[PDB]
Amino acid sequence: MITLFLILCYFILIFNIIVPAISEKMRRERAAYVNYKRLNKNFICVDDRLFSYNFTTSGIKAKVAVDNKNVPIPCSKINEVNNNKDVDTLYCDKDRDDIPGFARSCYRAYSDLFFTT
Amino acid sequence: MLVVIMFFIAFAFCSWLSYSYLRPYISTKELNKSR
Amino acid sequence: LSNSDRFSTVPVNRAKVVQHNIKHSFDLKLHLISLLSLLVIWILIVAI
Amino acid sequence: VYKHRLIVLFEVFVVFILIYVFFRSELNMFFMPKRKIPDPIDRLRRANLACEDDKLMIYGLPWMTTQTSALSINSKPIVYKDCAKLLRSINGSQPVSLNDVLRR
Amino acid sequence: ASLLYLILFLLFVCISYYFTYYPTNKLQAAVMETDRENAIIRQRNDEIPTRTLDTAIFTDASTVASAQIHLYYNSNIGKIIMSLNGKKHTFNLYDDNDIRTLLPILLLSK
Amino acid sequence: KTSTLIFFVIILAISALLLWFQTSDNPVFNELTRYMRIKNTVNDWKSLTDSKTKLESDRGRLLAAGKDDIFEFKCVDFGAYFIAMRLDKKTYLPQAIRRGTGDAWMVKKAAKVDPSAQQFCQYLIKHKSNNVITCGNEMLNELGYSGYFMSPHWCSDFSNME
Repeated sequence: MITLFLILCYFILIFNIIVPAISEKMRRERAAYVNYKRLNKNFICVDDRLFSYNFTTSGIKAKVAVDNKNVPIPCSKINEVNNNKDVDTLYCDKDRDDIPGFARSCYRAYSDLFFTT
Repeated sequence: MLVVIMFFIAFAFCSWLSYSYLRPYISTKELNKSR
Repeated sequence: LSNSDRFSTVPVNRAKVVQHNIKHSFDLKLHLISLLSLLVIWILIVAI
Repeated sequence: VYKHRLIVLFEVFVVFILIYVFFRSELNMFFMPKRKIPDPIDRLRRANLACEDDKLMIYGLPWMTTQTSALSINSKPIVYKDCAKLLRSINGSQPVSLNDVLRR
Repeated sequence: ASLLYLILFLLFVCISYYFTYYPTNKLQAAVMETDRENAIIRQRNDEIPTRTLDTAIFTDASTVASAQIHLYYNSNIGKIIMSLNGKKHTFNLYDDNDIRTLLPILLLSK
Repeated sequence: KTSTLIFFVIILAISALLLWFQTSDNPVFNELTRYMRIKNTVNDWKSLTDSKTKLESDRGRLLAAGKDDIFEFKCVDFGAYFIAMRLDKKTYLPQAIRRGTGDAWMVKKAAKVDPSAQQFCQYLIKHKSNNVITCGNEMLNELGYSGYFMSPHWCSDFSNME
C-alpha cells in the first residue's frame, strides 16, 4: 500500500515537475544562446580564456579554445581566434584536470553568458 | 497485475504527451533543420 | 503637454512600485496546496 | 508482490536518467563535494629569507631543490655586507616567512 | 523493507524541493556557484594588502633605500602588481625570475 | 484493496490531466505560471544585482592601477550627452555627478561637437561636485536599479568600453 504511494509520487515527480522544468530550462537557455549569437561574435573573453557557446539537445554548452597542446589561448590575440574557426575546441562537460581551474573558467563563462543575455 | 497494466497505460499516454510537447526543445536537430 | 500632469517632477522609484504591487497581491499558496495534496494522497492510499 | 517494487525502482531509474541527461551539471556542482581552488601564494606561504655570508638568500621554496639566491629590481643578486643586521632590524631575531607578513 | 521506502520517499522530497526552489537551468546555477567561489576568491585577494607598505628596496646589488609601495593581487593571471614612485611593475607567481625579484621586497617590509 | 486501486487510478488520471493542462497552450496555466515567474524574478533581482556589483567592483579594482586621474572627475562623451564621472575612492565603482535626487547628470548634446555642453560639465565639476551617484548597491538603494542590465546606461557602457 506504500509502494503504490511511492509509484504515484514518482509519477507526479517525473511528469508534473521534471518535464516542465526541462521545457523551461531549454526555453531560457535557447533564449540566452539566441541573444549571444546576435550580440557576441564567436569566442569571447572570460577570465582571460576564450569561450564559445553552442546549443545542443542537452541545452547550452561552453567550449574553450585550446591550441595543439591543449593549452588555452590568451585573449591577447582574440581577433585572429575569430578568423581561425577550426581551432581545437575543448568542451566544458569533461573534467579535464590538465588545464588548471577548468571548472572556475567554465562556471564563470556561464555566469557571464547569463549576465550579458 | 491490473495496477501494473493501468500504470503502463498512464505512463505511455503521459510520455506521449511529454514527447509531443518537448519535440521543439529536446530535438535540436529538428529546430536547426527548419532554421 | 496634454498629459504633463501624468509625469512626475520628482524621480520615481519604480522598483518599489513593483515591490508593493507584489507585496499586496493574491498569494497562490502552492506550498499549502502541495502539502494538502500529498496528505490527501497518503491518506487515500496508505491510510485507507 | 515484487512487481510494485520493481516498477518503483524503474521509476527512480528513469528519474536518474532524466536528471543525468539534462540536469547533469547543475546536480554535479550542487550535490557534490568539490576541491578547493589552489592558490599560488599558498605554496609560497613557507618562503622565508635569510643571509648567506653577504648575500640575501631564499629558503622554503618546495620546487627549489637546490637553493637559489635572490634578485633585486635590476635582475641582479643582492649583495649586502649588513644582511644579518638588516634582518635583525626588520624581521627581528626570529625568521619571518611570507605567512606572517601577509597576515599583517 | 521500511527503510528502503523511507529513503526513496526522502529522495522524492529532496529532488522535488530542488526542482521547485533551486535554479534548474545551468546559467543561474553557475551564477550561484560563481557567487560563492568568487566570495572566497575575493577574500583571498583582499587578504593581500592594498594600502601603503614601507619596505627596503634594493635598487642595485649593494644599494638599498627605504620607500613606500602599493600592492594589488590579480587571480586572472595569478600575478601581483606593485606601485613604486608612480610606476607599476608586474611580478608573476609562476616565473622564477619574477618571484625571485619580488620576494626581497615583500619579506623586508615592516 | 479495491478502493486502494480505484484511488490509485483516479490520482493517476488527475496527474495525467494536470500534465495535459501544463503541456497544452492553456491560457489559465499560462497566467498562473507567469504570475509565479514574475514574482520569482523580481525576488531574484536583488541577488543578481549584488553578484554583478561584486564582479564589477573587482573589475574596477583591477582597472585602477597606476592611473590616479581615474579617481578625479572627468567629462566623458557618450555621443548624445556628457557625464562627469570617476572611480569611487572606497568601492571602486563608477561614480558620477548627480542631478538633484535622480540619476547622474546628463548634459544633452545637440550635435557631435557641443562646446557648451562640455563647458557646462566642467562647470558642474568645479561647482556642483558635492552630490554624487555611485553605481551598484548605492544606486539600487536610492533609485531602485543598479545601472547594470540597463541599456543604454553609463555604468555598463563605461565598464565595457574601458
